[PDB]
Amino acid sequence: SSHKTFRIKRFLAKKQKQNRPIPQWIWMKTGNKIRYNSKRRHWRRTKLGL
Amino acid sequence: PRKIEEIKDFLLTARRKDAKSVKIKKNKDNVKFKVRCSRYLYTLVITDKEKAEKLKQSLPPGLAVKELK
Amino acid sequence: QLLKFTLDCTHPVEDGIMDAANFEQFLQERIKVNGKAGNLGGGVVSLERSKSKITVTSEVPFSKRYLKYLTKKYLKKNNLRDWLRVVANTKESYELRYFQIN
Amino acid sequence: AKRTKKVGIVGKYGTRYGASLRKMVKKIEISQHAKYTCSFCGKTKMKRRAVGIWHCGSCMKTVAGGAWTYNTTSAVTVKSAIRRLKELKDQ
RNA sequence: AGCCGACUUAGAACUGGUGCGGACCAGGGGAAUCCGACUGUUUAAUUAAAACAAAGCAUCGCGAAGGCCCGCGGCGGGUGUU
RNA sequence: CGAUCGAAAGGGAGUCGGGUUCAGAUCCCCGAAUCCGGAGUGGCGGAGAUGGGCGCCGCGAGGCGUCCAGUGCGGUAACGCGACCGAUCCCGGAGAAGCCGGCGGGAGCCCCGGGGAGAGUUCUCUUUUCUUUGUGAAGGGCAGGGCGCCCUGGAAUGGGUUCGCCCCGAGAGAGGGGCCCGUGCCUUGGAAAGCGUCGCGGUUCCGGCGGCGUCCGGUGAGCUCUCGCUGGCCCUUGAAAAUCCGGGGGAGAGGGUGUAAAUCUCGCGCCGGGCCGUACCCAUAUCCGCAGCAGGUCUCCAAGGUGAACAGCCUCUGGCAUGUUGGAACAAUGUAGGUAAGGGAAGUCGGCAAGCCGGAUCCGUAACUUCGGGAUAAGGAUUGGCUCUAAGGGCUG
Ligand SMILES: [Mg+2]
Ligand SMILES: [Mg+2]
Ligand SMILES: [Mg+2]
Ligand SMILES: [Mg+2]
Ligand SMILES: [Mg+2]
Ligand SMILES: [Mg+2]
Ligand SMILES: [Mg+2]
Ligand SMILES: [Mg+2]
Ligand SMILES: [Mg+2]
Ligand SMILES: [Mg+2]
Ligand SMILES: [Mg+2]
Ligand SMILES: [Mg+2]
Ligand SMILES: [Mg+2]
Ligand SMILES: [Mg+2]
Ligand SMILES: [Mg+2]
Ligand SMILES: [Mg+2]
Ligand SMILES: [Mg+2]
Ligand SMILES: [Mg+2]
Ligand SMILES: [Mg+2]
Ligand SMILES: [Mg+2]
Ligand SMILES: [Zn+2]
Repeated sequence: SSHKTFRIKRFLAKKQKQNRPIPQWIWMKTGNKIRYNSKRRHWRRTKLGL
Repeated sequence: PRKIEEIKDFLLTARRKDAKSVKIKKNKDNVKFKVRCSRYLYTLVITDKEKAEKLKQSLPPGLAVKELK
Repeated sequence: QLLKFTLDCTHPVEDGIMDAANFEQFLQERIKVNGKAGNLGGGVVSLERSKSKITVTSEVPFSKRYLKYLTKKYLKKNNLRDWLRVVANTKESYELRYFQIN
Repeated sequence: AKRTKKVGIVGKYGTRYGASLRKMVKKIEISQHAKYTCSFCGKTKMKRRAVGIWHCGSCMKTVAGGAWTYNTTSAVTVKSAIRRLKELKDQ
């Protein structure tokens, strides 16, 4: 809703910031196993709880 | 907004300390004198083209005049 | 209170695509007064024709846009509807200009 | 003209609830909605407001009365008995 | 006497290849039997009923340290602001 | 009278107009306001309040000195005027009230007759058809609406009066006033802005500059909203508190006749208003049903015609692309629609399904009954178009 509270909006802010892909330079590292971001979330598919 | 019926009270409202500006609107069958004070925009309505011109010289010199168009 | 209106079609006359005379006899046969079109409704509507300027006067209530309607009827009669355009420069007057493409 | 022959107030109930029940409730529904005379101002503007409450339109006087009538015969006799006992006690 | 305006109702004449609530909108009816008075409600996803409820009628308990009931327990609680 | 919590639909002071973005606006910009809180010196003005007597003087106009008064004033009244001291205490009001019916007023929308401006048709006709044609909050004035407000006067041959009601010697009619709401009109705002139309600029990056116009009327059992009056219903009587105000009391305070005092809900002047939410969807694709699922999910606005109608059908503003695809064929059997000679339920467990009837006007209407009904009982007749006639009203003298 548009009638958010501060803690809910801050939680949504963090979950917005975690929803970006991995930077390109991390898999040029030596001890690297990550191919992509597997913890990604789409707004239509996964409904974040709440 | 406030309307001043007489000419004599208009001079006191223009000579107030809080009079920011005075502006003259020249339309048909009417001359309008508007003093922007702190709270109200005081308007003097003159339907005499001779008295409008003499009052225009009779404004106080410390007040800022903006002849509108 | 006399009502006087002017219709100045200077531009189509100087271009030669239309002549003001054939417009003026079309007016003098085609203005209706009190439901009667022929014979000018008596001597109440007078029409003078200057050089590409037709002046009309009337002491009965005469609508100005009736002249616009009759002029657009004349342009449709002589296929000038897609070329000329009847506008009002000042009031009690009408102008024949062109469409402003290119 | 005369609209109904034997039903009065209870003609609003139509063809329901039983003839004897309608005949019972007819007396209550007449006396409940009738306007009584006022004992204080004399005007006939003593109208029921709720059960036990009768309000006068002119005098603005409201009286605790009966449920369907302004006065009950079970209380008029009590009023008489209390005034005779009041005279008896003081002699 | 003059000047103004709003929708209706009734009647008459004429008229169409008897068609005219021209589309749309829009009750089939009657004589009876059984049950439930009726209005209402009900098995969400097989049963809407004659089942339930209902007003009316009739019994039963109780005058408050009481009747009925709740609660592991309290000078506990509901009916009871009775 | 119980800490405290408990409503983004209850209560709850106070913001509106124009413009602006690729995406935000009662929040940004401009212009107009407004509410609350604050103040020693209280910033100013006004009110409190500057009056009378005596004795002199001055011709008088008036001037000094004493003795006092002065916490305002007007109206018969309803009450009014810009203020107009007062505490602990007490009383009262507002917040603060259901559902339904009828009527009246005011807006908005629709409707009709004209003037403009711009468009559409013009094969023939059409002074024709379409679009548009205005003013915020706050203040002041005036209409209009309401009054269970006041004064005179005393009424039956009873009157006044509504749609209905209802009112009156506890004072009707008839005259004269008073109050409340005034969302309507005018004015300040405010034409400077907005809109329509025409034309010039900036070669453009422009709240660019100009010329005109934004007008006059009439109507309505119209629809919606709102205000008000009156009535009906209840064995149903339809919230509380925060907060605010008025009154009754008169403990007190202030000054001795003035650079008057205490005090002020009057007019201005000064400062401030912190924290959180604000984008978008809101539903045959942004929510819940495993999904862009024919399901479900609370509200506001509500044009023209036909018509009783927020019914159905067509259209305007606005919107969309036929609902997770297209092309070509037109076989059966399907699904969804129809139509059928003659017969008319012979079909079937069973008139299942389908069909008949249907609106309105005119008559007409049984058995039975709890007298209310049954009842649109049943039964028939009429219905188009066009041209007329008659009847049903206000305004002015
Ligand atoms: Mg979902
Ligand atoms: Mg039998
Ligand atoms: Mg039943
Ligand atoms: Mg079931
Ligand atoms: Mg079923
Ligand atoms: Mg709270
Ligand atoms: Mg709230
Ligand atoms: Mg009277
Ligand atoms: Mg302008
Ligand atoms: Mg007092
Ligand atoms: Mg928004
Ligand atoms: Mg879809
Ligand atoms: Mg399709
Ligand atoms: Mg398609
Ligand atoms: Mg057949
Ligand atoms: Mg047949
Ligand atoms: Mg058979
Ligand atoms: Mg058989
Ligand atoms: Mg059937
Ligand atoms: Mg029957
Ligand atoms: Zn009384």
